[PDB]
Order: sequence, then structure tokens, then C-alpha cells
Amino acid sequence: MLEPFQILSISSFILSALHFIAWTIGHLNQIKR
Amino acid sequence: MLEPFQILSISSFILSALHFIAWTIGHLNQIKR
Amino acid sequence: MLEPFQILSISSFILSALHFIAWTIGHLNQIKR
Amino acid sequence: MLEPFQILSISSFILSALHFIAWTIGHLNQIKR
Repeated sequence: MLEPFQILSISSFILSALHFIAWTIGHLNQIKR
Repeated sequence: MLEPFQILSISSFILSALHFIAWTIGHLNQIKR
Repeated sequence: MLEPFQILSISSFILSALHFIAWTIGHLNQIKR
Repeated sequence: MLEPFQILSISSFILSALHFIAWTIGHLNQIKR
């Protein structure tokens, strides 16, 4: 744990914020053009 | 009921549902427009 | 199906698969033309 | 290493990269048409 686990929880957190913004842009972009 | 980690489980709950409804809307629209 | 903890891992798990499939079909539709 | 929930965290890891890598590829479809 910690080396192979804590690195998963945090890694995923970085992606969560990444997809969160990539979603508002690609989603909002659809209804905008 | 931790704090730095409990915010990950809850944060994921808000995103999990947002994606569930967002997927049903953008996916359904994909098979129509 | 335990408290908001195990019931969350399962809920999300069911979504992980749903998104995986919808991705192979919705993505393939893109490379259809 | 755990065992029951173990394989669960792993599966999620595969999707974490599958989404980030797929996003970089499918995103181009948006800026291409």
C-alpha cells in the first residue's frame, strides 16, 4: 500500500479535474459552435 | 469520515452521476442528430 | 451494498463497464463514414 | 496486497489510462470533422 495504492487515488484525482474541464469544454462546445 | 480522502469518494459521487446523465443525453442525441 | 463506501465502489463499477461498452460502439460510429 | 477489492482498484487503473489516452485520440475528431 502507499507505493502502489496511494499513487492510484491521487493519480485518479489529477485525471478527475482534467476530464472535468475537458467535459465542460467539449460538452459546452457542442451547444455553441 | 476522514477529510483529504473522504473528499475523493464524495467528489467522485458528484462526477459519477454527472457523467451518467451527461452520457444518457449526449449519447442519446448522438443517435438522432 | 454496505454504507456510502461499498455501495459507491459497486455503483461506480457498474458505470465503468457501461462507459467501456458505450465507448466501443459510440467510438466505432465515428470511423463509420 | 489485498485480494477481493484488489482487482477492483486495478480495473479502474486500466480505464484511467484508457480514458486519458482515448481522450487525446477522440478529441482530435472534434477539431477535424
